[PDB]
Amino acid sequence: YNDLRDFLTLLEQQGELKRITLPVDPHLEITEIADRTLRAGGPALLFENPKGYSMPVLCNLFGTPKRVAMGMGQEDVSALREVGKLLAFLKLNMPTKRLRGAPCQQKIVSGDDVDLNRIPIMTCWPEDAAPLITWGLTVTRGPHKERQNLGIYRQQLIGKNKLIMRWLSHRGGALDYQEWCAAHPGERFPVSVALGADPATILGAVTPVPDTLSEYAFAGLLRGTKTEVVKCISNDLEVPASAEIVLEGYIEQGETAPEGPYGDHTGYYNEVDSFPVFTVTHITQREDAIYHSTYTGRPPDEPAVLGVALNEVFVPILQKQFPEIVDFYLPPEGCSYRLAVVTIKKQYAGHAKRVMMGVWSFLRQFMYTKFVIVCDDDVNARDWNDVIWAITTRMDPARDTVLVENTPIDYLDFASPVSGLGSKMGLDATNKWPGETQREWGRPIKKDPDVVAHIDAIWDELAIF
Amino acid sequence: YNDLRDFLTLLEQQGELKRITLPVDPHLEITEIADRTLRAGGPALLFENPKGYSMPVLCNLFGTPKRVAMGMGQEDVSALREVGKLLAFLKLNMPTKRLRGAPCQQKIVSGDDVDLNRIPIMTCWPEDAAPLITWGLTVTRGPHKERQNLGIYRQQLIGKNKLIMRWLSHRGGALDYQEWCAAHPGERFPVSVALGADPATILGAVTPVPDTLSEYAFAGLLRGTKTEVVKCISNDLEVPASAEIVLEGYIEQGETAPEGPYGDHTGYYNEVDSFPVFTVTHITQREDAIYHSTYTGRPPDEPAVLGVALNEVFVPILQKQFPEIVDFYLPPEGCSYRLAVVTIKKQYAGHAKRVMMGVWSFLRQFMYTKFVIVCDDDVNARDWNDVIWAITTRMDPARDTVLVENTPIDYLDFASPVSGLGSKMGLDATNKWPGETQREWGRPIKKDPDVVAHIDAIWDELAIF
Ligand SMILES: Cc1cc2c3c(c1C)C(C)(C)C[C@@H](S(=O)(=O)O)N3c1c([nH]c(=O)[nH]c1=O)N2C[C@H](O)[C@H](O)[C@H](O)COP(=O)(O)O
Ligand SMILES: Cc1cc2c3c(c1C)C(C)(C)C[C@@H](S(=O)(=O)O)N3c1c([nH]c(=O)[nH]c1=O)N2C[C@H](O)[C@H](O)[C@H](O)COP(=O)(O)O
Ligand SMILES: [Mn+2]
Ligand SMILES: [Mn+2]
Ligand code: NA
Ligand code: NA
Repeated sequence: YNDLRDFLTLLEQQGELKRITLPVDPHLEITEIADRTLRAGGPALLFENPKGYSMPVLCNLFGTPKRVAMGMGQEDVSALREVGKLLAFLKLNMPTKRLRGAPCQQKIVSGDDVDLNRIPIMTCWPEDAAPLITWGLTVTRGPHKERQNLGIYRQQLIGKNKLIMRWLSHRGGALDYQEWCAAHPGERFPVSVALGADPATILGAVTPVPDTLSEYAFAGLLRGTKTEVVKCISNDLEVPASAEIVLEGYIEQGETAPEGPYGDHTGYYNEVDSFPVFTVTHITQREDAIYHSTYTGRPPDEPAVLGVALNEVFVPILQKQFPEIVDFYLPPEGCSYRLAVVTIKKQYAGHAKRVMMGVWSFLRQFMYTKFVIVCDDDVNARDWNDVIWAITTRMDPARDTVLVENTPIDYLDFASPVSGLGSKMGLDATNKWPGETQREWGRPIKKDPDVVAHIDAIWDELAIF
Repeated sequence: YNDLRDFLTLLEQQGELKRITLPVDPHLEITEIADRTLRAGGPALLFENPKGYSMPVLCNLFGTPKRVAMGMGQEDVSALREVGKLLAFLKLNMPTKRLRGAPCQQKIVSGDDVDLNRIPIMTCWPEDAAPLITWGLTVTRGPHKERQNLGIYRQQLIGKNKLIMRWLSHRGGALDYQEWCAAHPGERFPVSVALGADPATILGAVTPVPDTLSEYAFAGLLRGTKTEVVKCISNDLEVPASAEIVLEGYIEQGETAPEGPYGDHTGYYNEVDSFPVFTVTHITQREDAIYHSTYTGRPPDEPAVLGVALNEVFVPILQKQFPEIVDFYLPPEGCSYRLAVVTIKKQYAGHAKRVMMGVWSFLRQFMYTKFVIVCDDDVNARDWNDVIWAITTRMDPARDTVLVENTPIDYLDFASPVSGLGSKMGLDATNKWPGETQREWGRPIKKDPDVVAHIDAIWDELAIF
């Protein structure tokens, strides 16, 4: 049973983890280093000497697709499709295995001794409001079901023992709190946050499994074995046994604070807004604890790399429903969800429009996708050279562009004319069939597969690079 | 194990079947009688004295929703939802049970003795080209899988032993033939047609189960027990053992004939077009055989009543995917598939547009739906009084109407500007939320549920009708 430390050791053995011994400030400096590293496809980073703290800081953990795959016990990135086929069936789901004691409760501090300032929480960007916890697995139960939800919600530092809990309103945690409030007026909402759990639990948390299902159960499937957990000290929630740090506490009903501004995955600052305050009553950690952090900003960043790997998970679920779809890609440059390229084997006139509507309606994660480009299967959706080629040789813009007004949009997307409402554009860049055009359509250049394969065979020997 | 005769007996016991002893021509007259009957919600009809023939003619079998439900061993129409929940799982599927001999092979004629003119095939409308077989279960195998498909394809009489097989190109039968042609050039394609099988097999044939699955397997689930079949005399296809008449034969490759014109379910004549010729080498029947027929025309007709009952089957499959959908209805007046009314519990601004796109993309049977009206849950989708009310009080036409051009359309729909391509219109007739309007939206009149229930209780006693 591999905890996070075992994963770091595996990475180090493979030249995928660098230990930095120079002094580096968690205030801005770590982010700059991680950003350059991620942008060059470099390793994960363990800062052994954060200025002013004793606890090392781990970041860029999932900065490459490879390391995301490795984190689910797979060799490489195309095994994620198989995990998609699995995620299909969940639309006896294995419980947690509760241990009696756990490394994450080796050192405990509570009440007045709680001081989040001892932790090397990072400040990512110059106009961010305060240090920000970015890799916390927040654990919650609602009043109506037993399911334990895990989500990653950014958490601003506002005191020795107070964090702001920034869950957006459709999240498991947020819905649990909302229901708790209705069902138990004025009663404190217990919550716990785990930092540095095992990679399967972390990845399970971020995968959009249905609200009905504990993210712990999914992590179990990725791992091959039940998720090892421990009961929290001050509530009935369970956290991963191997976690490096655990924060336990509650939300006082009605207590809120102005959150931000903070730089986002879109590359802009979010403006101030109100979210609940999480009061921390306990902090439990391992001996020699490691603090796991990250940053979001202009893409690409670690979340976006995560999000490309998790798109591979969705391809099979889309293909079950639309078997005409050969590939489906959300470029990290499009802020991970705002633009999709879809390639199909077109079977009839107007086919592309059915596929656009399918992307905009079938799965909720794509409901806010503003641009959808549809192409034939002779295009590689992951290469702008092919996609722009297809756009500029197979479209008449007015004929082949679909615009739909007054559709749901992310309320933080400031480019829509009104908060929560905007338009969508689909580009039909498929070959046009009789009926769709009265011209003689061009015959595209296809490569000889025998020549392709032969050159694959001698590629390394040719040694051009 | 209930064959068709057992079903007719059940209907007769319940005042749901009328035997007509007067002489009635299968040329036009039966259709006129059945049409008036169906339009008044009357019984199924057994014409014991068809002018010029000895074999009784059964029609309007499924002319009411009740009789469709009865035909699946259920009390009434809301049990069809449960069959939808079942049809979901199919996206060990029980085989057929093959008997050694069967009532449908009591009387056999083959080769030169085959004479389809002895059968009281109906001519439905005055400008129809020739008598037309309308309730044949066509049975086919393809070369690549073992699955036996069942479909209802209209069949024009063109000789003592020749019928035209009018399968449209996306049908199981048509795809099987097409593949047979590629895989075995010039070899005859064996085919068999069963008339008057048991209701579960008939309904199973018409239900859109995936191409991968034999319609026999589905009939088995509806029935509770494996479908009883018999091997055909001149091929390896199996037909239902209780069938009244079976036609066996083949399609000669390249043999085609001009089909039609024939009146359609749209209320217009289809123009002439070419389809394959089915050469009949055998006709097998029961002693005292009954000929099962129907007609299509301006709706409503029997197919359309079938199609409303089978929509109840889809509601659950839509609700699995879009749990916001409260009801989903395709009016028979809209030619059964061209217009949908959908009611939702709206949860955010722009929600209606996601639902429209879902109807146009999720299931293939709704891919050609040209109009989609979306409303809130205080509307009964089945009552034009509520739907028009919603349209005229909750829409600004230019703001709330979505038009999409160049989408797939039925090639027989002559109203689209080009064959196979046309536009779609969605009407967002939901209550508009802040963001979608800056006005003060009206507060609708809701009834008191206690008053409703009280009046339900005394309704019969009040005796107004
Ligand atoms: C991996 C990750 C994810 C997330 C986030 C972050 C990371 C690293 C951080 C904290 C760095 C950045 C923000 S941000 O991308 O919104 O700017 N963050 C985040 C947020 N979801 C959310 O509601 N608030 C958040 O604050 N998301 C997404 C969220 O955690 C994810 O959608 C979960 O699957 C939601 O789980 P459920 O609530 O559906 O169970
Ligand atoms: C119940 C019924 C159905 C059908 C039909 C008829 C009836 C009575 C008749 C013969 C009266 C009328 C025509 S019509 O509605 O197209 O005008 N008919 C029919 C036709 N499907 C088809 O390809 N050709 C047809 O000729 N359909 C629909 C088809 O049989 C149905 O879609 C099956 O589910 C197709 O099965 P698969 O090929 O998908 O396995
Ligand atoms: Mn969840
Ligand atoms: Mn079929
Ligand atoms: Na989650
Ligand atoms: Na069928």
